[PDB]
Amino acid sequence: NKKFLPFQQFGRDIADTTDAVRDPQTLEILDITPCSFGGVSVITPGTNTSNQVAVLYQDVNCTWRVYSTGSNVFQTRAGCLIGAEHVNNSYECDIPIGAGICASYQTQSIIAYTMSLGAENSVAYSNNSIAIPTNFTISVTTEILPVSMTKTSVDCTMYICGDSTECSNLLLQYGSFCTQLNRALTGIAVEQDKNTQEVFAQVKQIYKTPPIKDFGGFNF
Amino acid sequence: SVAYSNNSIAIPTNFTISVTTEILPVSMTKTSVDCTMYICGDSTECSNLLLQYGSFCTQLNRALTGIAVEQDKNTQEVFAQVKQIYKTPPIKDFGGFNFSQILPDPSKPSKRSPIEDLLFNKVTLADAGFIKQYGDCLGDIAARDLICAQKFNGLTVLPPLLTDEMIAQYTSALLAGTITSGWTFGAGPALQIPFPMQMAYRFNGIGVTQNVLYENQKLIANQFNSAIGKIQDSLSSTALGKLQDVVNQNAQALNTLVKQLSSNFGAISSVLNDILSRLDPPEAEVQIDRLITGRLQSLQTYVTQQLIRAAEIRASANLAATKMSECVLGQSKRVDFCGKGYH
Amino acid sequence: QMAYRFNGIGVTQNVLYENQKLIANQFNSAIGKIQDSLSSTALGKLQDVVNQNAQALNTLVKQLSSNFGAISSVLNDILSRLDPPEAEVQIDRLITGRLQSLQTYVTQQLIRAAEIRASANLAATKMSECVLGQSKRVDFCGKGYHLMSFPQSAPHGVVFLHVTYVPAQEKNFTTAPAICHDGKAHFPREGVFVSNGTHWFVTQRNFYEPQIITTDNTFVSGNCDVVIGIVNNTVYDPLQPELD
Ligand SMILES: *[C@@H]1O[C@H](CO)[C@@H](O[C@@H]2O[C@H](CO)[C@@H](O)[C@H](O)[C@H]2NC(C)=O)[C@H](O)[C@H]1NC(C)=O
Ligand SMILES: *[C@@H]1O[C@H](CO)[C@@H](O[C@@H]2O[C@H](CO)[C@@H](O)[C@H](O)[C@H]2NC(C)=O)[C@H](O)[C@H]1NC(C)=O
Ligand SMILES: *[C@@H]1O[C@H](CO)[C@@H](O[C@@H]2O[C@H](CO)[C@@H](O)[C@H](O)[C@H]2NC(C)=O)[C@H](O)[C@H]1NC(C)=O
Ligand SMILES: *[C@@H]1O[C@H](CO)[C@@H](O[C@@H]2O[C@H](CO)[C@@H](O)[C@H](O)[C@H]2NC(C)=O)[C@H](O)[C@H]1NC(C)=O
Ligand SMILES: *[C@@H]1O[C@H](CO)[C@@H](O[C@@H]2O[C@H](CO)[C@@H](O)[C@H](O)[C@H]2NC(C)=O)[C@H](O)[C@H]1NC(C)=O
Ligand SMILES: *[C@@H]1O[C@H](CO)[C@@H](O[C@@H]2O[C@H](CO)[C@@H](O)[C@H](O)[C@H]2NC(C)=O)[C@H](O)[C@H]1NC(C)=O
Ligand SMILES: *[C@@H]1O[C@H](CO)[C@@H](O[C@@H]2O[C@H](CO)[C@@H](O)[C@H](O)[C@H]2NC(C)=O)[C@H](O)[C@H]1NC(C)=O
Ligand SMILES: *[C@@H]1O[C@H](CO)[C@@H](O[C@@H]2O[C@H](CO)[C@@H](O)[C@H](O)[C@H]2NC(C)=O)[C@H](O)[C@H]1NC(C)=O
Ligand SMILES: *[C@@H]1O[C@H](CO)[C@@H](O)[C@H](O)[C@H]1NC(C)=O
Ligand SMILES: *[C@@H]1O[C@H](CO)[C@@H](O)[C@H](O)[C@H]1NC(C)=O
Ligand SMILES: *[C@@H]1O[C@H](CO)[C@@H](O)[C@H](O)[C@H]1NC(C)=O
Ligand SMILES: *[C@@H]1O[C@H](CO)[C@@H](O)[C@H](O)[C@H]1NC(C)=O
Repeated sequence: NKKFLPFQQFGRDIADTTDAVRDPQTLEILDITPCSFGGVSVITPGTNTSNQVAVLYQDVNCTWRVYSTGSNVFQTRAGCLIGAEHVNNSYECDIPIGAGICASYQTQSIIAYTMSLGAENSVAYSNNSIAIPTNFTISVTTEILPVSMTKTSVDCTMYICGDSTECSNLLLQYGSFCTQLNRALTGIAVEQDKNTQEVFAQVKQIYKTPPIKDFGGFNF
Repeated sequence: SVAYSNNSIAIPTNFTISVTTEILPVSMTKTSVDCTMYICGDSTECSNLLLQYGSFCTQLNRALTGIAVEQDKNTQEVFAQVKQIYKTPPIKDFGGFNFSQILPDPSKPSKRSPIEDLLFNKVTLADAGFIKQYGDCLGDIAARDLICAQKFNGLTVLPPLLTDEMIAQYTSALLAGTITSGWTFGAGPALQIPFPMQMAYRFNGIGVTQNVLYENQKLIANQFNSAIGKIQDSLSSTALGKLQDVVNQNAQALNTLVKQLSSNFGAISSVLNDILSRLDPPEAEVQIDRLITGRLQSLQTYVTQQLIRAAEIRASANLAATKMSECVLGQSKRVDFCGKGYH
Repeated sequence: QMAYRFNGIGVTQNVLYENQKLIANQFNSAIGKIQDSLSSTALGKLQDVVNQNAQALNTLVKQLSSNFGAISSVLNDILSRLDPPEAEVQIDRLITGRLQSLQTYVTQQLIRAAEIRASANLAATKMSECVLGQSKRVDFCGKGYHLMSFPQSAPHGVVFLHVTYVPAQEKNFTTAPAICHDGKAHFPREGVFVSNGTHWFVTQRNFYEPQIITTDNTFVSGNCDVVIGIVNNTVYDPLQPELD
């Protein structure tokens, strides 16, 4: 529907790509739209257990631009999932498809379902009722936190030029860059030691446990 | 000026129950980029010449996938503290306290509270859904709808794993647990307790005796209801800038990437079709390489800024999760951590 | 020390001084269970650091096969069959490409180092608040009421064994906010009013330990006309038997 002026032949968008073109014989305006469109994802349960896959087409509304149609076509808010069977149950998420849908390798085939948030529960609120425990449990849980990473150093001359003397001579125009890289790496390297010292060196007195292991029944 | 003296004190005779809002971003949009379609498009010669930067493109996609998984991890950490979906009883007798503005409304297609709906209607996203068909924008609609313009260049937005309905269910479960059991559901088996008694306990947490509430229950309930209504009105009147900024920055970055395709980068033209037509392969390779280098550097810049923004959002989400665990699942003694005053 | 930490979470020390054997057995069993839960299955958060660093170095090595727009990716093949004046262009292309690769690696390392520094600061705060003391922050040193923590050394990280208090075996009781005896409203000092159906008692919140309502257990404020859910009971004064 664009109306070109008589002196114009091509049309360009904000990316400078050609969008509208006038046919030089019929003098009608035509639009150019790319042929490729839409995202594609593959869901695999691991190649060491099965070869079967399911493909999720994120720009298709199945109610097509698909590689193959097969069977078990299921529509989700994240796209059209082909190669997986829909179930009405609800389990914990195993492979995240998206938009509340997850996938798993159950009974073999690939199945898709709506993830369950957890067991439904209700607390009996009353105006004059309270719940007070009569017993207790002492539980121990693990919490793992990284503290440091590997310290690395880089030599530009050896990485870029190797033993090439001509390249090494040509590299003298970029020495500030290597100074900067080595400075950053040295900062990282000293920061890791600072991290370890901060986390573990809170106390500077090495207390020792005595041979009297009588802790009242607690065994450490 | 404080009239200081060594034998004078000021002790209050009254109090105010105030409600304040605090906004914290938790996540950002998950994006992915197709190197071939962005740098080259449908150009076979450019696609063949791009095979010298495969490790770079794999690195970009790895970083973007890491960010995408990280966003889901942040949302799960913030909202999935409890794995039991508590429901509020039909007995709405909370001793005079009214939670109708923070409890779900069954008259809506979703199960959102009034205030939640008011918040949802005050933040404008860029993708009304995540299914934009090829036939939906075919023709002059392209290069006019920014989402279609981005998609034609390989810039895709991936949907969140947890939908808004599930997030609302999580929030409703948290609210029901708090108003039905106090802070006991965050440490073990949930134990029921009346809400007056819970508020008396939480008064005891700030150094004021429980008989004050047990004697001023009606006044405190009226003040709480009025404060909730005032919060609703102040939200309706005025903003969610911290949440709008995330979507604005993501959209601006994607549109900047789209617009950056008009740069020559030192070539004779910025369009591969004009380079390929009227130039023969060996001398069009120079221009194609220049364009490839420029566009790959642009993608690197976008990925780096996305990583920095993702780190900032991770900090915000960690703070939000800590604040949830310490103010919603319990009572905080930290000054100015869960509002101004005694929490 | 265990009795003190019990007092820190709102449970009196006599509970532990009476159940010491049970608590000791439970703690030993919990340590044995974490032994097995670690032996059988993972330390992914710590393996990820070494995996990412190794992958970054490996991909830096692998990116030496990129032409970067040159006719070959090996400086020896460029320098042989090309004289300096026209080999300088290819060498410059390769230098620019490899410099960009190094800069990208440095940027990713800086971002990862910032993330690891945040983790290390969190670990330092966690140690200072859970190992060197007892934290009242909810869900900071584990799920439940925090008792203590034990740090363990791990490759490129720290591992905490959080000892927590998790209540169990709850029971139903009837409650009331106040008891008024002689026209005066009595409220509990450090407990809650409960009833097994016929008699009224005051007990601590985290453990069922009923006691008789006396003048030491409660305090007086007002009459029987202000509070809403008041119920009637006798409050035993431990002075009449002492004068009788
Ligand atoms: C795929 O397309 C169908 C229609 O072709 C969509 O179904 C419609 O959804 C709207 C949303 O409000 C309803 O008002 C219509 O009544 C629906 N029509 C039918 C026939 O069901 C469907 O929503 C699309 N898929 C997605 C993920 O949006
Ligand atoms: C305290 O007693 C109440 C009943 O007076 C319990 O609440 C009921 O629990 C049953 C469990 O089978 C449910 O079927 C009812 O729907 C609940 N509602 C009622 C009638 O209150 C409550 O569970 C008891 N407390 C505890 C901790 O179990
Ligand atoms: C509190 O729980 C503990 C264990 O969780 C109970 O101890 C058990 O009691 C049974 C009953 O005789 C014994 O058979 C077990 O051997 C005990 N376990 C241990 C580890 O000693 C305890 O009885 C419970 N207390 C109450 C009041 O119910
Ligand atoms: C403290 O308890 C630990 C529990 O692990 C004891 O260590 C071993 O426990 C197993 C299980 O009962 C026994 O079969 C082993 O024989 C124990 N080790 C040894 C060397 O005997 C540990 O022995 C206990 N310490 C004390 C002083 O009783
Ligand atoms: C809690 O507040 C809501 C309003 O925020 C109350 O709902 C209104 O109640 C009034 C008085 O009966 C009616 O005139 C309105 O039609 C109700 N609708 C609205 C505006 O929500 C609700 O009644 C309050 N809770 C209780 C227990 O009274
Ligand atoms: C403490 O403050 C509250 C509110 O700030 C006072 O309650 C108000 O009292 C006036 C006059 O009696 C009423 O018009 C208002 O409606 C009341 N407010 C509410 C929310 O109901 C209360 O009187 C003050 N008490 C003292 C001792 O000063
Ligand atoms: C509730 O607890 C009271 C505790 O006083 C029980 O009353 C006593 O019960 C014992 C035996 O159960 C008797 O020997 C006492 O004479 C009773 N009175 C007193 C003052 O101790 C009462 O039986 C309990 N009720 C229920 C239903 O368990
Ligand atoms: C709780 O006890 C009080 C006093 O023991 C009761 O107060 C009575 O109130 C009525 C009418 O208000 C008077 O006619 C009586 O004379 C009062 N009692 C006394 C001893 O003076 C109150 O009714 C009791 N509450 C319940 C629920 O039984
Ligand atoms: C995966 O397959 C490999 C080789 O087939 C095998 O060695 C490995 O044990 C498998 N993994 C599992 C979890 O079975
Ligand atoms: C699932 O439940 C729906 C309810 O509408 C029903 O139509 C359908 O037959 C059931 N089976 C599956 C797995 O879809
Ligand atoms: C529960 O309801 C009863 C009667 O409706 C009332 O007397 C009592 O005060 C209510 N409970 C609370 C905590 O207000
Ligand atoms: C230490 O020994 C005494 C008696 O010898 C005992 O009563 C006490 O419980 C022991 N200490 C501990 C911690 O068990």
